[PDB]
Order: sequence, then C-alpha cells, then structure tokens
Amino acid sequence: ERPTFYRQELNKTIWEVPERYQNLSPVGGSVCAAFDTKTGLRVAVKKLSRPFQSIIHAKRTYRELRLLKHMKHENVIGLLDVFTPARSLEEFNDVYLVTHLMGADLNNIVKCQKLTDDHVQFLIYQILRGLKYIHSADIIHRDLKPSNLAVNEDCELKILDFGLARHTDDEMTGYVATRWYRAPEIMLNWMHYNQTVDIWSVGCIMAELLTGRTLFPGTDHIDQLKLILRLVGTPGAELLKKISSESARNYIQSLTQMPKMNFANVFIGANPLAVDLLEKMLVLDSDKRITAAQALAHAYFAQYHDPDDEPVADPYDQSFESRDLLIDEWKSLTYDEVISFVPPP
Ligand SMILES: C[C@@H](CS(C)(=O)=O)Nc1ncc2cc(Oc3ccc(F)cc3F)c(=O)n(C)c2n1
Repeated sequence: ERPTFYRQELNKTIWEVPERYQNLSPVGGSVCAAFDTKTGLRVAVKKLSRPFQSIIHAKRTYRELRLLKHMKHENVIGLLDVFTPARSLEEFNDVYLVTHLMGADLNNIVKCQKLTDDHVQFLIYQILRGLKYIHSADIIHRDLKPSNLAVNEDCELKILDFGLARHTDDEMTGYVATRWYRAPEIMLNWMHYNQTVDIWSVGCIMAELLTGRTLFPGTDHIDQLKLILRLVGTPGAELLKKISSESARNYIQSLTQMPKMNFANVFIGANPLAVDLLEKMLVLDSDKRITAAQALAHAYFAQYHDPDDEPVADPYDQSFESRDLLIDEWKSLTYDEVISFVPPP
C-alpha cells in the first residue's frame, strides 16, 4: 500500500518522502543524496520545481518521467523509484525521482590530463554501448558532454541527463563547455538532425580523454565552427545541398576552403586505431558518420566488444511529442506514469 511519508525542509523547499529514504542531504528541480533503507543503496532524489506551471513545463515533466522509466541498461541512468505524497489526481502537484547516487563525472576524472589508452577504450566503449541502446529506441541524447557522464570506482560509466529543459541561448553563448561538444549542424541549426549528433559528441569527448584538452574550445559559435572546419575540412558541394537553412549555407560558402587535416599529426602518439575511429566519428556530414552499432564493431574495442552483450532497447513510443494538450492533461498523463511504476529487481 501507500508508505508513510515524512516532511523535512532541505534546499529551501519542504521535501515529503517515504520513510525508507533517510539522511537526506542537499547536493544541488533540486537534488538530495539519501540512504534507501529498503535497498541499501545510496540514492539521489530529485524534487521537480513547479512541474506543472505551464504547458511547456507539464510536458517537459512528462517527457523526463517517460524517458527515465524506459531506460533499462547498465550504461544509462535508471529509475529506482518515483513517488508523490498525493493520494489522488486532484491532490497531485509534486514529483520526486530517485536514481543511484553517482560518484564523479568525467570532468573529475580527465582533469587536464591524458588518460591511458586502455582507460579511453573502456570509457568510450561503455558510452557507445549506452548510446547503441538509446539510439535503438529512436532516442537522441542531444546534450552529451563529460558532465553528463558519471563513473564509479571501477570506472563503470552511466549516461545521465534525460528530459532536461535543454540549454537556453544565454548558456550556449561564449567560451562554454555547454557548446563545445555539440555537432555543427545542431549548433548552427543547419538541417533536421539525426542520431549521429551524439556520435560527434563522443568524438569530442574521446579526443579530450586522449589529449587532456578540449578539442573545439570555441570562444563563440563562429570561433568554434572555424576550429571544427580547420580540423575536418570545409564542406563539399554534397553537404552544402543538405544545409536546408539558406542563410547558414550562404555563410559557409563565404569561408576560405580548407582540406581535412591529417589526424595522426593532430593526435600525436595516439593509437592508430583510436585515430581511425576519431576520423569516422568526426565527419562533418551527419549522413556519413559512424553509428554507435558500427563503432562498437570497430577494431579499437576488440578487447571489450561482445555483440551478444550489447543489447537494444524496447520500442519507445514518443507520439506524445507532437501532441497538443492542456496542463491538466499532461498532469494526468504524468500521474498515471507515477502510479504505474514498477521498481527494478
Ligand atoms: C555527487 C553527484 C555526482 S554527479 C553530478 O552525478 O556526477 N552525484 C549525483 N548522482 C545522481 C544525480 C542525479 C541527478 O538527477 C536525477 C536524475 C534522475 C533521477 F531519477 C534522480 C535524480 F536526482 C542530479 O541532478 N545530480 C546532481 C546527481 N548527482
């Protein structure tokens, strides 16, 4: 039945959680670390801030829950629990999400230094494993960066940050990590983008782990494209046709043409197989980028690749994305998803 909830003021909000969650402590809606006495796990508990304040917000809330409930993979963030203190739909106003407490993100691990090749193999392998599973469900991360990759002591990695509001124009401006890992087509809105935007991001991450340095640290959007094009070459006629934005295409043709650089001269001392893979991921034309499934099969991951141990996901119905509903309707849909939740084994 319904557990007993207890109340507590933490990060400026009154948190109301089942008794099973103890020793709540703020770590940054807002988030608390806790001990789940029922599982023995240290957990992170997110209370969503005004989850139903607008259609936009109620729909984002539904998206996040839908996304988190679908994820059942070792290398992807999973939902341990979701709850509301509410007894009915009419009383329903607050949503709490529970996941594993993560130790350190990839920024904490890389920290301005090169990693050993085997460490890079292992980390990128797991990212690609998780991405294969995510992409098989037609889900795109869109925001892959080191701060969204959490790792434990054994270097066991999970992809985080699903259904978030996604960064506004102001936090994509300037010399910012929020933009350095974004594919060019999505950074400058060239065209309708596909799953391989995430592969660009993996390339940027993998290069950073190899060299200890941000690959494309642009001071702004234009600076960044210039760094990108200096490495990968200016686009050919084939790709230009695909840039459906006429203004964007017009700006590209203004730039002095440049050939693709020799990656072995850029990533000096690196595994030739790492270099080869980097070249296949950092392809300007998204149509020609390596997929997660293809990259897992690349010779660079010979020691980890197991086709029988790289599962796909169940189908994810996202028809709701193109649906127009009122706040109360997204709220009722969200409520059904809270009450129907079945905890992992
Ligand atoms: C000390 C840090 C290391 S870090 C930043 O993960 O690298 N630990 C940690 N662990 C897990 C989360 C989960 C978060 O968000 C959630 C997402 C889905 C949920 F179901 C529940 C959540 F709380 C979150 O916002 N933070 C800040 C977290 N922090």
